[PDB]
Amino acid sequence: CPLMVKVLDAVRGSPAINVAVHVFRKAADDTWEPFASGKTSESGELHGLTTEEEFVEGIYKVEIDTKSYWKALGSSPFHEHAEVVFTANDSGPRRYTIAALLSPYSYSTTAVVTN
Amino acid sequence: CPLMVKVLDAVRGSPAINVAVHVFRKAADDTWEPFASGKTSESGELHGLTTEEEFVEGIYKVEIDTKSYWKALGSSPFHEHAEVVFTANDSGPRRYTIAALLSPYSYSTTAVVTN
Amino acid sequence: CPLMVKVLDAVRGSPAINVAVHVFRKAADDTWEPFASGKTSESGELHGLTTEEEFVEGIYKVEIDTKSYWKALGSSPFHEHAEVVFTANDSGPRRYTIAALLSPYSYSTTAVVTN
Amino acid sequence: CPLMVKVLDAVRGSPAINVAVHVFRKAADDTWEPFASGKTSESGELHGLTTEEEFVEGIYKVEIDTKSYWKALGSSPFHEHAEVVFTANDSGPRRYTIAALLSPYSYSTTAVVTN
Repeated sequence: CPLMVKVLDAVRGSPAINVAVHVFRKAADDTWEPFASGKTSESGELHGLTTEEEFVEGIYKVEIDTKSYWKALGSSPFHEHAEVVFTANDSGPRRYTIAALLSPYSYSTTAVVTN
Repeated sequence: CPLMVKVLDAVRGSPAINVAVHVFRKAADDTWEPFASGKTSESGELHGLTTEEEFVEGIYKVEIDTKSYWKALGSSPFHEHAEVVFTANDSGPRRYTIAALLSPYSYSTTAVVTN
Repeated sequence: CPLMVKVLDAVRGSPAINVAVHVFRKAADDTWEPFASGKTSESGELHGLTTEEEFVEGIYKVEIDTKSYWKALGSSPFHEHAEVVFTANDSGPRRYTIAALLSPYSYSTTAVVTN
Repeated sequence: CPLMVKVLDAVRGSPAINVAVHVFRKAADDTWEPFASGKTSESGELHGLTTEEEFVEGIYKVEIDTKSYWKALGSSPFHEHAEVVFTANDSGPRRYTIAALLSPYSYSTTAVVTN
């Protein structure tokens, strides 16, 4: 499992459960082509997205699409979408973990690359 | 000024200077149309991107080109850029400030929305 | 103004107003001595905490009372406060801005240091 | 294992290995008494800090003390110390995970409370 995604909720202090996550890979014409996707588990994780053979070097984008996730106050609803764009590089560690922390008007993301 | 961007560098503890910023607006056909762009000043701020008349209701994408910034400082960053998608002026005209905090393998973006 | 504090609210997308802030300086006997305190303005900023003469070299602790802030808004936060310890003016006098971003179960603090 | 701590490095994109972490519990006289401590593992985690019987309600502080951790540039070295103060509450989930993301002039922390 070369690519793992973990989503957390900064308002509730818990994993972000059952949230849709999409991964795209950039094509020669600069178009974003679907690569893998799924919904986070009860631990806020998404495993089995891809395989070592399929996850080659290139530019990828991880989009997190929350829907009716906050269900709370919010004058001027932001409808925020985390959009994490990175380059997969073979010259570094092989395992990638993309973590995202969500709030109504903010988000933070970190990459943990290991072997 | 209805749309401003401020960027900070967490490694050097300073404003992020001369960072390129691109703003897009989603079109009817679902494609991203260029809206405005510029570069941060010595204070890490970018003003004058648009006007009240031009900044209509819609879905916007703010892309901060962090890879170029880190590389210009001799670092090898993980992300291509720091990006956030949101809906603006859906409850009437508002002033938006997108504040970003950058590190080589992590970043955060927050929106300050006022009347 | 050599020491300023700015606080933002990630749930409401606005400055954090009327937040109490306490600053301490470590004494010779290893205890924390009160240094300065105040509350953020309508812009979420706190100026005039100290002067160049009073802000000597040392180890400082900035405590932002986030529990009181969240509770005053009807929320039940996780942390007692947002705190950070650092060494100031160890390379000569500098201007410091401590910027904090708050959510009920998470927070971040960053320092902008200029000449 | 009611209390777990995970530390990440935002500059290197990896777990923060072999870093000293201290946990204190506030006493009646408002003094901070040592409670548990250790050094992070190769996964940046610290398990076995305490037991369900020992981890009672109260105010706790998690201090992260990095030493010669950055070993890089840094005019006006911040010598930052993450200080996470929270109240353990029995009316909520039983398992606590305190996560911290470190940078030279900034840090972020989040609490994930589950059952």
